[PDB]
Order: sequence, then C-alpha cells, then structure tokens
Amino acid sequence: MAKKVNWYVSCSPRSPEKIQPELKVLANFEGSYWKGVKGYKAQEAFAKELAALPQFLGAFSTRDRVAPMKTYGFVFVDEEGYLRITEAGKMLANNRRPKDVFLKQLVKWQYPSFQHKGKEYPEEEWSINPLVFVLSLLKKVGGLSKLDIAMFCLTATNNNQVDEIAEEIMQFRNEREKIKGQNKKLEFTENYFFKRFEKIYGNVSHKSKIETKMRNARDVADATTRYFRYTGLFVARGNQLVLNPEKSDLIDEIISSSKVVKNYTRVEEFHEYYGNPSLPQFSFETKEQLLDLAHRIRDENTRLAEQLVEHFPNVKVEIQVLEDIYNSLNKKVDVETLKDVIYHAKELQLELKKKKLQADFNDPRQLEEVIDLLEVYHEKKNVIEEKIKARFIANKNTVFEWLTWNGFIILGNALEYKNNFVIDEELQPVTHAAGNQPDMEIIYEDFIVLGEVTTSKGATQFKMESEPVTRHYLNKKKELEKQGVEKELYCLFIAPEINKNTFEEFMKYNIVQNTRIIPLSLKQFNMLLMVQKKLIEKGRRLSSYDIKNLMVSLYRTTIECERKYTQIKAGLEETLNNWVVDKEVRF
Ligand SMILES: [Br-]
Ligand SMILES: [Br-]
Ligand SMILES: [Br-]
Ligand SMILES: [Br-]
Ligand SMILES: [Br-]
Ligand SMILES: [Br-]
Ligand SMILES: [Br-]
Ligand SMILES: [Br-]
Ligand SMILES: [Br-]
Ligand SMILES: [Br-]
Ligand SMILES: [Br-]
Ligand SMILES: [Br-]
Ligand SMILES: [Br-]
Repeated sequence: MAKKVNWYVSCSPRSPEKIQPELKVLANFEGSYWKGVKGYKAQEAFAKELAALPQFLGAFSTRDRVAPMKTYGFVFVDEEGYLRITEAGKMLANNRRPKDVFLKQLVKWQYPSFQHKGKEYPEEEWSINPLVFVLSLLKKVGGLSKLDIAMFCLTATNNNQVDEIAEEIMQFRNEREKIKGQNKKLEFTENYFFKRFEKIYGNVSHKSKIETKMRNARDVADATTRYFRYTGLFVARGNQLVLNPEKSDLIDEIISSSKVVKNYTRVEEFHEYYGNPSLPQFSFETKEQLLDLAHRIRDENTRLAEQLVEHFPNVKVEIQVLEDIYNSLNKKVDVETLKDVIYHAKELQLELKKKKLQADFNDPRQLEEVIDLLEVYHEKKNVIEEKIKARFIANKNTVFEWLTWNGFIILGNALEYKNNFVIDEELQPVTHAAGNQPDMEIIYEDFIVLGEVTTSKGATQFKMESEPVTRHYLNKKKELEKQGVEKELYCLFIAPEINKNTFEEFMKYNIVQNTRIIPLSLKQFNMLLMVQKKLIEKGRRLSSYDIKNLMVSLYRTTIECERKYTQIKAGLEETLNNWVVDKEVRF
C-alpha cells in the first residue's frame, strides 16, 4: 500500500528549541521564489546562512531542515511559488512566548494536513491530532515510556482509537507482568513489538526490515517526548511521559475543542487557520479571565517565596523579578500584555521551584538520593545505562548534567542555578546543553562557577573537553567584562575519571591564559555533598563564603603548586581535605 501507516515528530532537530534559530535565518528569505529550479538560488543561499549557525558548527539537505517548519505551521510555499512566514512562524522567529507558540501549533497539528494529504493520507484511515491523541491516551493509561510510544502511538492514525489502544496497552502490561524473569520480560516485550509492527508494516531480509521500522519508531518516540514536554502539557515522571498535574483544566479544554479541519487541500486556506498562533482561542483567553489567571500565578509564586524566604533568602532574587513583571500591568492591561506577564510569571515560578529544592534537600533521604545516583557513575557503562533508563527519559549524559546541577543546589547559596541543559516543568531533564555552552552557570553574590561535566574517559575525554571547556571559560569571561560584572569566574570540571592530559591542559591554561579551571573527580565532588549532608544533620550548612573559599583555595593551588601533574593533583586533594576538615564534620 502507498498509504502511510504512522505519523512522526521530526528528528531534525529532535529537540524543539533548536528550531528557533533556524527559523530566524529562514525568515530572511520571505518572499523569495522557493519552487523548482528558480527556487535553487534562494534555497542554496539559505543553506549557507544556516550552516554558519552554532548548532551546525560541529551536512543535511535544506528540504530536510525546512520540513518540520512546514509541518508545525511556521512557514509554507504559496501557490505562486514564494516562501511565506506565518504569524506563528513570525512569533517564534522573534522568540515571543515560544513554548506557548509550540503548544498552540502542536494542538492544531493534524493528519491529514496541507503537508500530509491525498493518496498517502486517506481520510478513511487518517483523522488524528497526535498530541491530543496522546493526552487522551494518558488519561487512560497514566504514563508512557518512549518504548510505549514507539510501539503503540505512532501507528495510531485516528483520534477514535484512544480506547482501543488504551485497552491494548493494559493487556500488554498485564501479560508482561506474568512473564517471570526480567530477561524473559525483555524478550516478550521485544517480540510483542516485532509481531505488532509485522501485522502493521505487513506491506512490502524481512526481520532486517521491520527491525528498521522498530528502530525508527524508537528514534521518533524520543523526539516526540521532547517536543511534547516543551509545551508544558506533559512532564516526565521517572522514565514515563505523563500529564502535567498543574494543567488539568487546560488539557480538558484541549481534548474537548480539538478537531481535524477539512480545509487542508489548498495552501492558503489551510495556513490562515494553522499558521495563526491565536488559534485555538481558549475559554480563559479574555482580558477578564487572563487577569484572573495572572493573579492566580502571582499568588502561587508568593506562597512559594514566602515559604522559603526565612531559611533561603536567595529567593529574594525571584521576588524582585516578580515585582518587575507585574508592574507592567500598572501601565497597561490588555490581552497581549497579560499573556506576556503570564508567560514570564510561569518562567519565574520554575525558578522558584528550583530554589524550593533547597528546602527539599533538608530531608537527608532526598539529598542522599542525589548522592547515590551520582555514585552510579562509577559503575561500568552497561550498568549505568540500565539504571538510568529505568529512572529517567533522558540519556545518561544529560542525567549526569542534571545530577551535578542538583549537587550545586544541595550546596546552596546561589543567586541563580542556571542549567544550560533543558528541563521540563517538573524540573526533569530533557536535552543536553548546547555545544557552545557550559553545562551550567551557577551565579553567586560575588563569584560565578561554571559546571562542566562529562562521563567521557581517557583520550576521547581529552578529545571532547579540552577545547570546549577552555573556550566556554574564555567566552564567558569576555562577556562578563563587556557586561561590567565584577565577579571572579571559576570552572569546576567534573568527571568520574579525570584524564591526566585533560588535567594538565587545564593547569597550563590556568597559569598561561589566566583561566580558573578546577578539575574535581566525581568522588571529590560527591565528598562536598556529603559534607553538606552532615552539616545539615547538625543544624548547620555551608555558607556562600564557604563555597567561595573552596573555589579560591583550589584555584590558588592550581597555579602556585610545583609544575608537575602528580604534585598538583596531590595538592588539590590536600587543599580539599583541609576545607573538609575545617567543617568539623564526622569524617
Ligand atoms: Br544555533
Ligand atoms: Br524546502
Ligand atoms: Br517533519
Ligand atoms: Br508548503
Ligand atoms: Br496556552
Ligand atoms: Br526506547
Ligand atoms: Br512487567
Ligand atoms: Br532468561
Ligand atoms: Br521542556
Ligand atoms: Br539562601
Ligand atoms: Br559511562
Ligand atoms: Br542512557
Ligand atoms: Br541530548
């Protein structure tokens, strides 16, 4: 059959925030001829401008990068052959309320559509809003792993199949539980997957063929969870995609008002709807009800801050931003201003939830959980992969970044815990930091620490980290100086095993290029977490000063110590132990 039998979310890119910079470049070619051979000139000029983008300075086809921008309603080619940018594409190019733009586009997203119609996508088989299908399915099955999405969701082609696939997942789960033996369970699962795709791609080395289908499905499932979590309607709970408990009413309305419109065969008529980021218009998107929503979020944020500020006065950072955001309603109260206030207020609530983790970590079980997961990174690669896949959606390299960041939060005192990796609305990890950024920036009152982490080993470690770390350091220092920020910059480089050549390369930059890179073993980093744990046990905790002094002391050792690897290494352990002993904790 030529009929397609699955939908997909693009893997180019697989994480949705990487579209904006592409789209901003593409918007420059609005009004360009973009069809046929006359289309070549503009499309090749675009391709060159895009290859200069940081994310591509590490070779695709232009058509391949543009396709998701068409599928999600940001751009189209009109009937006269010119490239056009929709209002949704314009908003995202300008970075206005991007997660909200994605929510509305992916809620409207349907099959068939202008991009996916005709012979390949017959209405007899196709009538689905993939994101909404998945919201409705989760109401039935609670959660979906990436494998669940690959096995059951992508091959759903009609909104009316929610109940049937719900029933089938539960029957799959009920049987799988009966299979005794973890390995046995893996094989059952894999064979259930093989058979299902068999009846479905029954179309036409067989096994080699449906195994490619299965592999593709897994790939797409990953991308799907990242795009869907980006909207905020979904979050991770362990290794499962689940509904965001704080968006219940919004999710109810989405399910209720979603639809497959039939006006998709001509490009203009379809994009007048699909490219409109005001559509669908939700019940509460009136001035009157947006005031109420803005005020509800303000009260939530206030409640949060006030619970924290007595023991964690660094939340005074978000309290003031909060005041600046809402002072705009003083000047003007219209729907657009309200939307912006509400967008920034949710962003700030997330910032408050990061400081709230400080209070969570007062419970030693919570704190030790972070330590214990970090300790997993001393195990062999196969063990790490298994333990992390069972507890997270994100891969183990991303999770190592997230765990190290939680480590900074446990030590406390920062003004901002700036993860550069992506997290979702429940603070769970999604996508690794970009190649041109350190993994995180922890800003304190009078110093700043970059966190650079890797699970890399030996020469590929040297390979991977020597230039980017020293470059990220130097770019940041440059930026701070241009911005007039009078704070010393440190970089903490953390690996389970720090390679001597990597180490020696950072020592050379420290003394030669005036960097302040401090290489700390995962074991040494975990020691810090244990020192804080014991202090909290005794009613104390580390101060901002304490952390500064560690950074300064270790820094000084890197440049004052004798120029010999073994000496500097032992000097750093010495300095560390002093600091630790100074805390007078049971060690
Ligand atoms: Br980029
Ligand atoms: Br194209
Ligand atoms: Br696509
Ligand atoms: Br098009
Ligand atoms: Br919305
Ligand atoms: Br998977
Ligand atoms: Br099971
Ligand atoms: Br077995
Ligand atoms: Br996200
Ligand atoms: Br604080
Ligand atoms: Br590893
Ligand atoms: Br992994
Ligand atoms: Br990633």
